[PDB]
Amino acid sequence: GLPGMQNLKADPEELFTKLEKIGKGSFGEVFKGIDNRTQKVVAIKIIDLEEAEDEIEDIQQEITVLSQCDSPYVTKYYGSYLKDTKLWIIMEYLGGGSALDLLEPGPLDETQIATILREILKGLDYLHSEKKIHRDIKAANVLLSEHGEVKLADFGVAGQLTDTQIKRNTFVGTPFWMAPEVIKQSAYDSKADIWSLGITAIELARGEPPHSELHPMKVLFLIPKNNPPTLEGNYSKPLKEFVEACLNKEPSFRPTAKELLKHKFILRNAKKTSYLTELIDRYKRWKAEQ
Ligand SMILES: Cn1cc(-c2c[nH]c3ncnc(N4CCOCC4)c23)cn1
Repeated sequence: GLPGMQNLKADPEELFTKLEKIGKGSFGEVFKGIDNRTQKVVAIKIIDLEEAEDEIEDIQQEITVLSQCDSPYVTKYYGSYLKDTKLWIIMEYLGGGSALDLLEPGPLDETQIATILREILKGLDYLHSEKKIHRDIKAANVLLSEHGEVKLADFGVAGQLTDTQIKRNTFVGTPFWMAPEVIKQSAYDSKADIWSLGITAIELARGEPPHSELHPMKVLFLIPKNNPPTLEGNYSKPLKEFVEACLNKEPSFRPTAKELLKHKFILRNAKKTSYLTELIDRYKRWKAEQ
């Protein structure tokens, strides 16, 4: 069965006050909501199961993976409720928004980049130690709380490694952030997330990943064919080296998340997450215009 699936007499329309749409996730739309018993804000992903076919296997896999994570770096899963044909997935609400949204008022400085990457690395180190592969690491899937806490979201394509299945070969992810071995469907592991982290580092520095102006079909030949992307522009030598470390075509040449937590870029520039409230406040003020 479905982990965290609640009783069918539990009416989620009664238990939760469904508010405004806040975005989209894998399989459905995400709404801001209120838990009517505690009055805490939650994120609610609603999936129309009637509108799905050969996607339910993937929906169940997402819920299974989320239910298995217990980390301050991964969005918490509170349970699932079925209302007629709609599945309500209750998740932790992160009021600072995605790192992608936070880039809107303008560029990040290197302290902000290093802080966000360090927290992503904490999440990846947790997942990889649990033999899990996120497979969709990008700034849109990096969420911040109102206090500046950074967490990984969207386990829609997450993979599980076992003692009998040491590697995966499925073609999954978002083209621009995909590792060459994933695109080529070669046997891959946690190192694919290290490549996606390198692309996310470029995205946090420049605002977009490499080849962002090209059609995603073109990048399916460009990524395996071309030398890896590099970070171009007036950025620190440690930041450019952090990017190059992640973005090696040879997966065994990429460091682990644990090793990257000790990279000179991180150690010299990262600061407390509480400082990221300045970034959230900037986005709030910028939105208070538009
Ligand atoms: C990709 N993804 C993020 C969540 C999610 C969980 N908690 C949230 N709190 C606040 N905002 C969110 N997002 C905002 C962006 O769109 C999507 C929902 C979320 C789910 N999937």
